[PDB]
Amino acid sequence: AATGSVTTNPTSNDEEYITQVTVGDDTLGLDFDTGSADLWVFSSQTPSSERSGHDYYTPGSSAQKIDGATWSISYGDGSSASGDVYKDKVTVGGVSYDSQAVESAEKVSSEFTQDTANDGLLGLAFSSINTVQPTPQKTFFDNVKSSLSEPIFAVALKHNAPGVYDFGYTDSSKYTGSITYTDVDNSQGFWGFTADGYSIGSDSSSDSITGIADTGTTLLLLDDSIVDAYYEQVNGASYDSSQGGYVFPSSASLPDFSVTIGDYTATVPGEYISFADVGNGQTFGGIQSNSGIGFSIFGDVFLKSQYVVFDASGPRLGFAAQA
Amino acid sequence: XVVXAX
Ligand SMILES: *[C@H]1O[C@H](CO)[C@@H](O)[C@H](O)[C@@H]1O
Repeated sequence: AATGSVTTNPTSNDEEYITQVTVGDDTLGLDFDTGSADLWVFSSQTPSSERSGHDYYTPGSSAQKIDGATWSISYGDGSSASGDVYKDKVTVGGVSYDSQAVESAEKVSSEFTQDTANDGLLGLAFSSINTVQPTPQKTFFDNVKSSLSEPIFAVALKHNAPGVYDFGYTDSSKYTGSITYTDVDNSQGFWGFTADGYSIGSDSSSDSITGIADTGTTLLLLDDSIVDAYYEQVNGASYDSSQGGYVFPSSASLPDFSVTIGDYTATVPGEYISFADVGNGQTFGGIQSNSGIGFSIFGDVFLKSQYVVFDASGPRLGFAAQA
Repeated sequence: XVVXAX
């Protein structure tokens, strides 16, 4: 069709979101990642010890291997995967493309093999950063956008509940008010943008924040000055070297965190900042430092409170409060 | 957590 929708479900602690997709004759759970442009899956070529417990892709009669083509990717958390390439039909909630480049994994790192629900990733960043060699391939979105009613996809990730990915249209029953747009900087292949300011509780700052919208990143990673300022308002909070981040008494009161985009205020409920248990009655925070990255990453912790529209016509990004 | 293609 010219439009389509599909359910996406979080894994424990909302660490990542999984979406069922049909690759060839196989239905797999993939992590939709706007932070990368490679669609790769666990397959019959993946060593048995590494694909144990995962559903996988087996090239069928509709598959055609791209001779001499290879891919290799490294992610921000150090994880990785590599293999060869096939072209096959891929269907996402009714929307299909018969010649999508499917990257078959021959090697996959431990971060991926342990989480049995994750059978690969579907990249939604700009195709300019696809890693296939010698010739780069296009993302599923770039291949189908011309056939969609509108060249866009929107996402409504939810906290410990079913959410949705919309293709070709915006679902007015998923958000309230109107959508506010901001320009996108895709010079580095990502959905980069700049927020006009932020607020810790009611303390608002005119300071600007530049970063990327990444469905494939768990937390909200920002500059140390903002991170430190946030936890100064959280009694009992302190940096824990063993866990690699700020933690605080599970009973502590957490202030809301907001980012200003134009005349719109995107607010992250303090309750969502309580990310995970770390023992001793303490909780690991949903907001941590972007140290090293070089820029901020608006991950799931942030995205799960908004209905976000990724518009390729601009490129532009749209935000609205979830309904 | 994870951080997806630096
Ligand atoms: C895409 O979305 C449109 C609008 O909801 C539907 O009419 C179509 O059938 C498809 O689900």
